[PDB]
Amino acid sequence: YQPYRVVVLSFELLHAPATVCGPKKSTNLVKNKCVNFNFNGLTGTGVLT
Amino acid sequence: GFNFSQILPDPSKPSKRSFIEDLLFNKVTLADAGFIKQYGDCLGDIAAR
Ligand SMILES: *[C@@H]1O[C@H](CO)[C@@H](O[C@@H]2O[C@H](CO)[C@@H](O)[C@H](O)[C@H]2NC(C)=O)[C@H](O)[C@H]1NC(C)=O
Repeated sequence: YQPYRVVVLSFELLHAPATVCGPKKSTNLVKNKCVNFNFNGLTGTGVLT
Repeated sequence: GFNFSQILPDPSKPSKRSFIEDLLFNKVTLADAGFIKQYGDCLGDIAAR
């Protein structure tokens, strides 16, 4: 019976272009060789063109 | 008096195929191809769909 203070967060994931992001520093853009990548949380491995 | 020319091979082609055999080759179309060395292809191209 003491009052509690509540916050409720709510968000979508990997749908559209994004605005809120995380504290991560970017790199350059290498092409035509097999690298990992990270585009707004989307991971992967392959060759960019 | 029998004339086996349409089923015996002719030397003008670069293969030993007769006149009925390449009529038979150009009627079995493929739902998917086999090997065209499409491994240099499918990498880095836009017509990979
Ligand atoms: C066997 O049949 C073939 C096809 O009918 C004959 O080939 C023809 O030969 C004449 C030559 O007089 C050419 O004008 C035609 O164009 C040929 N036809 C084709 C489809 O190529 C062949 O001559 C016949 N064999 C014999 C011994 O008569």
